[PDB]
Amino acid sequence: GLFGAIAGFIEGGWQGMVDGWYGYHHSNEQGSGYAADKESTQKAIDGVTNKVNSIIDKMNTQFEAVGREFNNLERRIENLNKKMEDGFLDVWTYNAELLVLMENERTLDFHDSNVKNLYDKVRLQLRDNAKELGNGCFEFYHRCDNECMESVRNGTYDYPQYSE
Amino acid sequence: GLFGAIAGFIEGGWQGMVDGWYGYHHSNEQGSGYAADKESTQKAIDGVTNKVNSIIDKMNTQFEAVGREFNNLERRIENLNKKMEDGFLDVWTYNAELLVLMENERTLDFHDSNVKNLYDKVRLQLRDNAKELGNGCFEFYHRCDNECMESVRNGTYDYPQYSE
Amino acid sequence: GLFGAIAGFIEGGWQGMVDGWYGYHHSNEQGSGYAADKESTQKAIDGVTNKVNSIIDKMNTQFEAVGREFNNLERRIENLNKKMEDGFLDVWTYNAELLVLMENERTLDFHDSNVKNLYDKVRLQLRDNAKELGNGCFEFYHRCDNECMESVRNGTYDYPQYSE
Amino acid sequence: SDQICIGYHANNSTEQVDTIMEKNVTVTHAQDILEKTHNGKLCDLDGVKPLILRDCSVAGWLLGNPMCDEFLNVPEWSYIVEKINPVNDLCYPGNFNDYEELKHLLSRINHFEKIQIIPKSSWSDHEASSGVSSACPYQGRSSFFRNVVWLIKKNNTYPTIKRSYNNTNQEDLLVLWGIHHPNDAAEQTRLYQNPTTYISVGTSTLNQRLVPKLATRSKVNGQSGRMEFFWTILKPNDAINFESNGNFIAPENAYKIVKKGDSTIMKSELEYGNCNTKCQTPIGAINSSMPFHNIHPLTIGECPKYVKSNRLVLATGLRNS
Amino acid sequence: SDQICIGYHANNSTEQVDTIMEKNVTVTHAQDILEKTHNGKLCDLDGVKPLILRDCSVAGWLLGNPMCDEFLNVPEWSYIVEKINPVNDLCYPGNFNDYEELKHLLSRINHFEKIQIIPKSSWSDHEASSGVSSACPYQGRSSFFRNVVWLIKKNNTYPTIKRSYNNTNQEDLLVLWGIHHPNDAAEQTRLYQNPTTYISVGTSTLNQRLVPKLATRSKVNGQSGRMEFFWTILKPNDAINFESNGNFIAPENAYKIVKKGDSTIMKSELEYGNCNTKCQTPIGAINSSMPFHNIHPLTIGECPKYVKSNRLVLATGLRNS
Amino acid sequence: SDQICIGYHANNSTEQVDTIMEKNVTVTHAQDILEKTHNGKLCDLDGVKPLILRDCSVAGWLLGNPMCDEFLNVPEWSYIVEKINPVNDLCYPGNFNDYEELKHLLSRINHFEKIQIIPKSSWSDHEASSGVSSACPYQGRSSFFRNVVWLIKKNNTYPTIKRSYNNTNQEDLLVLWGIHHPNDAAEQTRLYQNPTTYISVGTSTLNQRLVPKLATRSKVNGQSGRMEFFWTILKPNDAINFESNGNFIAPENAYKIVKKGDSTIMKSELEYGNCNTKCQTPIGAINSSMPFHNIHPLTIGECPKYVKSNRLVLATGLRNS
Ligand SMILES: *[C@@H]1O[C@H](CO)[C@@H](O)[C@H](O)[C@H]1NC(C)=O
Ligand SMILES: *[C@@H]1O[C@H](CO)[C@@H](O)[C@H](O)[C@H]1NC(C)=O
Ligand SMILES: *[C@@H]1O[C@H](CO)[C@@H](O)[C@H](O)[C@H]1NC(C)=O
Ligand SMILES: *[C@@H]1O[C@H](CO)[C@@H](O)[C@H](O)[C@H]1NC(C)=O
Ligand SMILES: *[C@@H]1O[C@H](CO)[C@@H](O)[C@H](O)[C@H]1NC(C)=O
Ligand SMILES: *[C@@H]1O[C@H](CO)[C@@H](O)[C@H](O)[C@H]1NC(C)=O
Ligand SMILES: *[C@@H]1O[C@H](CO)[C@@H](O)[C@H](O)[C@H]1NC(C)=O
Repeated sequence: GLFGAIAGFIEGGWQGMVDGWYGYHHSNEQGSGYAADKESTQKAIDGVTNKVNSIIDKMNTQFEAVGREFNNLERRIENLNKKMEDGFLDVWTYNAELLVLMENERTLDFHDSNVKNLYDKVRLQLRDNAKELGNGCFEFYHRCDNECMESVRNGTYDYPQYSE
Repeated sequence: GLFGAIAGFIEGGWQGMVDGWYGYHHSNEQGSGYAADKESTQKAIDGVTNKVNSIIDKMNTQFEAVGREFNNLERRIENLNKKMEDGFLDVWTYNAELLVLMENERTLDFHDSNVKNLYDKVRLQLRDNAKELGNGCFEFYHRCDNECMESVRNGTYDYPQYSE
Repeated sequence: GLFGAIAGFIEGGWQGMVDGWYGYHHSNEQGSGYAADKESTQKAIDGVTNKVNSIIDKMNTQFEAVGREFNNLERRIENLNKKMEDGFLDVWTYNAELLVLMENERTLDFHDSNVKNLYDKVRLQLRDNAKELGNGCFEFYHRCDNECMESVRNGTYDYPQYSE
Repeated sequence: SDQICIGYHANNSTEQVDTIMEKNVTVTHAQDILEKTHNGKLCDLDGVKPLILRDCSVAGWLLGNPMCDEFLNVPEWSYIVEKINPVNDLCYPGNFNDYEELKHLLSRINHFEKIQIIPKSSWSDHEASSGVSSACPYQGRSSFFRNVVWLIKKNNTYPTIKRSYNNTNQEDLLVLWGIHHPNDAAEQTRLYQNPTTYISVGTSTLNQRLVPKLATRSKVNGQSGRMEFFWTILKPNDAINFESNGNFIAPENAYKIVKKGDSTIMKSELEYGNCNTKCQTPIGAINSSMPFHNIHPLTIGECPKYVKSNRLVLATGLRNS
Repeated sequence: SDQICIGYHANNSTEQVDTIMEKNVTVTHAQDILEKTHNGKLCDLDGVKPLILRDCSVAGWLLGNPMCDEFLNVPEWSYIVEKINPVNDLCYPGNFNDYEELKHLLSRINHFEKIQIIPKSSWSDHEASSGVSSACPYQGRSSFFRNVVWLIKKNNTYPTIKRSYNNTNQEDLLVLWGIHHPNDAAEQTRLYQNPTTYISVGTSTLNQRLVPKLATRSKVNGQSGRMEFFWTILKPNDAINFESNGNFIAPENAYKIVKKGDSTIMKSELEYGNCNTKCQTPIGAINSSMPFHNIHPLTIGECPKYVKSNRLVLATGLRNS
Repeated sequence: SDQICIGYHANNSTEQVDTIMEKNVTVTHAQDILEKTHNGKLCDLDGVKPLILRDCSVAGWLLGNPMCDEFLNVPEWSYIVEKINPVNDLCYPGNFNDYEELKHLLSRINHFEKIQIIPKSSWSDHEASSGVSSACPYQGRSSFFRNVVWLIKKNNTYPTIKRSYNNTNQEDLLVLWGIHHPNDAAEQTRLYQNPTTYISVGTSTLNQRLVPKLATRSKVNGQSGRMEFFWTILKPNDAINFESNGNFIAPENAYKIVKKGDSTIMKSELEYGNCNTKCQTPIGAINSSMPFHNIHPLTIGECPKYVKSNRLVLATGLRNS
């Protein structure tokens, strides 16, 4: 990826999380489980939905079709007519194929950016109070029960705590 | 944002800084104040000025206009003429609308990249000597007067100092 | 750069490394030397080779040429024919010039992304066991001989080690 | 020891997309946006049936080639379908002037009502019922184009004709007529006594004078003679004036243009499928919500945008492994 | 305890831009690049005034319809304005051959000087001053196109004409002439004694022979006759040769093409506004530095690029909240 | 103390590229993709030589202008080169009907074989060897277009001609003929006794009747008369029928179309360079692997895509300092 996260410092995807694109896996004294981050999953949904719509709508007034007849002594204008309809056909075909290639690339790197932004939302919260495992995981320097985990997930984590 | 900074780990913008796009807010024993980073504000100004100019200049040789008359038994070539002028009109209209959408997006993510690059210019200077507050701020492990702050701002900060 | 690495926190390029685009410079008890990272150099080679090929291939069915003759009382269709060939010529010229500008920019920022991703591949390996010099370098909290350096380069570095 | 991990979605999707830097990239979710499927049929366009000329051309239909009787009084159409090379065209060989311009006009028309403009009974001093040919058979016996009349001499005289028609309708009127080119002076005098003939036609806009061309030509449909046809649009309240001392193929029926609208002439060998669509092509109809298709450039109705790609797939989700 | 913060600009801007992934996005700074404003006037183009035909057509002007006397000797123009359907066109009904090709030629011309090529006094053996009509009134009394002459018989004779003109000028010369189509043999002999007439015209390039068409036509402007006009460009040093024994509408004035340059014919109902511009459209002029406008496709001068968008705004600053 | 550093490549490259946000950006590696170089010659296209008309036009070549004898029986060509304004065109002044449509046809043809279709000896009752002119000199003495014959009267009589030709070949046949327009009745009767003449021509498709136009014209190449030429494609198994009582410029040679294929007519002043190419332009040939060139829009062969840029350089490596 372009942002280093997806298939980068986070080596693989979670077949286990089905509630969203980006999320968490916690492991504490009350057990394990997956949890999707709705705030960033929904935002990414709005984004690529707008992307799809902007593509469809920008190309509604394209080039049309109409057939035209020419007699045997009108070969020049018949050829002109063919060449210009094939012309617009080619540039619109190029315009659609190129647009898809370009945006598909922005979209993949968009997801890669969202994950990296999520990892840092947590990292910038658990400052001293945890250590970077280097693989997308954070080891806690204390006990983080299910209420505490939620404080990390919804961005209300409290730093006023010791850690050693 | 794509880079995590703007409306990300830096939750909001400074209504107080009017000297530039990117800057600093310091708080020490001599008082408070805002200070714009000229090096990165000017660079960003050159960039989007070139961007605007490159857009205007790439589309100077577009499609022109000229009206043409056709009699009543020249409807085929009249229609050909209309269809080809509407044709170029549509692809140039698409080309301008699409270009704006695409570059506007690069431009927003450009600013988001500049801020993040500024936060790391400081972070990579104040290594041990400060702690990441996680919100775009750095708490010092020593006293940083107004001369010392300037050393951070202009990239001449001196690490040879204790910190505990 | 967009990713902060190239001509950023790594102030300059290595005239000394000729084996690849991205690499390492080690300095230990057995001496000094440069070493290119093949994994990331090759990947970047595949990427811009595909980029070049995708550009050449998307524009193989462009607009053609053919000359056509018109007599003195066919100036309207002669002018139509000229205007439509100049038309397609202009949009294909714009399409090639714009495409180059855009991809050249993605390509520079692609290299900037690869270097930054390389610096973090190392940083996320040497966790506690080294300190960030802030200039693209890592100072070791232990002895890293030529076999140990290789463990960093090929991604098999062993963290089970003290460091103080 | 307690810990929390940040990660991304993954599934069993094998769907790929392309990028500028990487082909065949498997992702979690994707969206196809290219329609590649058609029903292979010619359908009604929003409930209104197309006019399917069968083995008839536009010329055969409008002039009234006897083999095209099926289209004598055609109902409203959405579009017109004509074969590449219709068998029933000009039964009596010749040419139709400004035919392509007339076909073009047809693409803006949805409905004619054919009216009789000059009754066959009104030809007091000529034979209006002897103008038939083996080139134009109908049910085993010689005939002719139904909508015009091939007038000939009566009692070895062809009085010069002065006939005129005022378009008192609210509609534009499509009027057809022609001239017969014989193969020799003998045929000339035998059909129309007068050796040196002309046809003059005038309207507000038309100032025409035709004279027959005698020449030796190869037989087409068994004839070396030629019929050359002409048309005009008669504006409401305008009149058309014919004068002729021979070789005149006179109007009998004309066409009131009673519905203008967007239409087209499709070249297709397909016949009427008994379906309805919102989007038609010469090789079949399209039922789709895609923004693109790659079926055929020539299209009518509420359609997706045509493109030459055989694959267009957008990425929605992230890279899958 | 001492601290430093990194942040970005913000202000009170309500200006929005669009992106592929988000609409109506408020930013700090933006740049409009789409001109949407015009003065609604027809102006000079860089100081040089356009030729505003009023209720006159190009045919009326060039042939010299008596109602178009305003344009008898027109000064240099930047562009030409003609109404959609000028009232003063061909006062005597008929047609102008290759009219659209001539109008196209006009779009490359900035200035004529009209010169007299054949004086009216030089018609020794015909009436050069009786060719007038109620279809072409001037100040209550019958008249005719000023730049050509409708010649008729003198003393019940029409000697065949052999008149020729050498273009000794440095400029190309636009030469106009015509033929009268009467409604009957009686009118024919009464205007021009000879019953069987022709007009032949030759140059280096032109080899023309016209014969009048007699026919019964509807009255237009009170006439059932028609005048049919022709034109050619006479090259410098070339000559034009006319021969005719009747129905000849002879040249009197021709047009030296004394300035070629980029121009156009605008269809517009507007009249002359008393302004100056660098960029003109049929609905008003444009004063702008924008790279785009959405005012009208048809444009002349140093202009922005036309586009169908009703909004084009670029982002310069960053997201605002 | 032990340490490891991460860094990037650098070299002595001065090559620059442009981006949307930055011009003249020096990088380590780049790839030019715009060909800007041509050999300035006209070459064979894949080994097959072009037909280089020299000072001859297509009309001069096909009609057989005596000055164009070099092209009497031309071998297969890849493309055709014609000067902007060939000196040897229609030696006897006049015009070639539908010339541009014929030249267009030529662009789809790679080879003719000229065959004699009507032998000069077969003109029993007319003079087939007196039709020459000083407008068409050959080696100091008067001559004429070689592929058609200017027939005149014999013993002060011009019997009406009834000559016909059946195309028994497998190939389409390009047939050329003409009509002579004299300057007066005296010249008419002197060349062809009959004062009132015509030429009729028929095929399956063609129904033509020409009559000469007498007029006084300016001298071109010393002649005030005009020759007007016509052409048709005779289908295999079809016949062409000529009838004429004077002014007939009869076919002698016609052209079997024996190879169709992609071709073009290049307007160029260049002569044959003795080279071979895969891609030709009117100003020189291209040998390249680039995907783009900026040499000339008009191109034939396996070519790069034309573009108006004078620089296209892609970045491969990273920013250099
Ligand atoms: C991608 O996959 C398709 C079929 O799914 C295959 O035909 C093609 O070879 C692949 N493309 C590349 C670049 O390998
Ligand atoms: C046709 O008849 C109408 C109504 O009676 C009349 O007003 C009109 O002038 C006539 N049309 C022509 C052109 O003769
Ligand atoms: C953005 O603002 C416009 C104008 O006020 C409003 O009509 C619309 O709801 C918004 N546009 C879109 C596409 O959401
Ligand atoms: C016109 O006149 C000039 C000399 O006055 C003469 O040289 C030229 O050839 C003439 N042109 C024609 C075609 O008569
Ligand atoms: C870039 O370099 C070229 C080549 O020397 C120079 O001529 C030009 O001024 C430069 N372009 C810009 C816009 O800086
Ligand atoms: C010329 O023709 C006339 C009559 O047509 C005839 O009497 C005479 O013998 C002919 N002379 C020649 C030279 O054949
Ligand atoms: C040409 O000749 C062939 C055989 O001689 C014959 O079958 C064919 O019908 C002829 N073409 C015409 C139109 O006479």
